[PDB]
Amino acid sequence: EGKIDEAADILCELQVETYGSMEMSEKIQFILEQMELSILKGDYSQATVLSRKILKKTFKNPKYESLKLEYYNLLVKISLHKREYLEVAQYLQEIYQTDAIKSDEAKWKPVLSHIVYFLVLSPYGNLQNDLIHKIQNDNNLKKLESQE
Amino acid sequence: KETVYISSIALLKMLKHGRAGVPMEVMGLMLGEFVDDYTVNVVDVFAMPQSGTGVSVEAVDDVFQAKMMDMLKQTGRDQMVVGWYHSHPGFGCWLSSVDVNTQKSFEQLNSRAVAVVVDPIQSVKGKVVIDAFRLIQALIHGLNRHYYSLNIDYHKTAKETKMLMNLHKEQWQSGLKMYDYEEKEESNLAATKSMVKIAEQYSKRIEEEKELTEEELKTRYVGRQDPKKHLSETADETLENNIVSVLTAGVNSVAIK
Ligand SMILES: [Zn+2]
Repeated sequence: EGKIDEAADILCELQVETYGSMEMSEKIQFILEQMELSILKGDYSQATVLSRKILKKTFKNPKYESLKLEYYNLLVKISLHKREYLEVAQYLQEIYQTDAIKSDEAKWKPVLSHIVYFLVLSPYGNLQNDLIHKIQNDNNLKKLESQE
Repeated sequence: KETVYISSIALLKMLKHGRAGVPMEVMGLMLGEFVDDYTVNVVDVFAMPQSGTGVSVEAVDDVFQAKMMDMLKQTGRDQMVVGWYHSHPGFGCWLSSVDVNTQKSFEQLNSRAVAVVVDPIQSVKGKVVIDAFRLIQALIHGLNRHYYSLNIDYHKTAKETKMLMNLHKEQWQSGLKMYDYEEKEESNLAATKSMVKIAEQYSKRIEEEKELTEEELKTRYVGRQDPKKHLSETADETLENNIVSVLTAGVNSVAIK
């Protein structure tokens, strides 16, 4: 319930120093719980810090790679709230790099689109360019038409 | 006081890769040696492949890197990785924060590692825009706040230069050639400031020389040269250099147009 604020107060910590004690499946798993309960709490600071504490290289493991879709999806939701964009586009980029969603044509279209829309909304700047001009050359973007 | 010396082959490979990646930014690594606290010397460069994302930490490719390392070992090029080039085409030379974090990832390898930003497009047949510097137009990003600038120079062997000479054969074209103008701005300035400097020396020689004999004067001044001869002398170079300088342009304008 909304009382998950009161409860989740405790688990804004309990993951903290259990780092090496937990196994990353469960461990990271309820780090993600901390995330979504933090957004449903409506407070992004602990979503933010509780988020960045994970270390991305764990995504060498295909197992954890299946999970991280959640991770990025949230990072999107956050960043949308922050009204950042270029950052969003970097995430959607990253998920879009997943073999699992590289494959399926019905997967990567609605993410690829969003990558466009946000690279459009981001303000003109350094990384905007080379990100765009890279998308511009991605063969898959040919399959889309208006967005193209 | 701190500086880097960038060998020619480094600079040319640099500008080549940069100009080739336009309009997307390219990155690579810098091979060299740290002479002292006050110097970094860069003799070599190799180019780092593109990434789906922009130039960033993981853009550095370990496999690629060492794979290049050993294959240079067999050529005797063994050097440290002293810095990393980069390009911000059209945006001038500065580090984005994302440039910064990576620069840190090169701090913890070596504390003196430097960042080199190249800017392909607006670097042009005139001055080449290049920059090298390390952390703590550009002031918007905190040129001095998060990081700080460095200086750059170019090592040239004798033979190197000698190859470069034969690129342009100026033997026919000489006489319509106009040498660099800014340089004759420091010329036509420093010359004048100098003439000022020795003016009052000629003044002191005419007053002192007035009230003191030639035999006494010689004893004093024979060490240095007759400041009247720095007037007579120095006036010239300004004269004729400025007359050929004028005439040359007067001809290039009417003849070439
Ligand atoms: Zn950059």
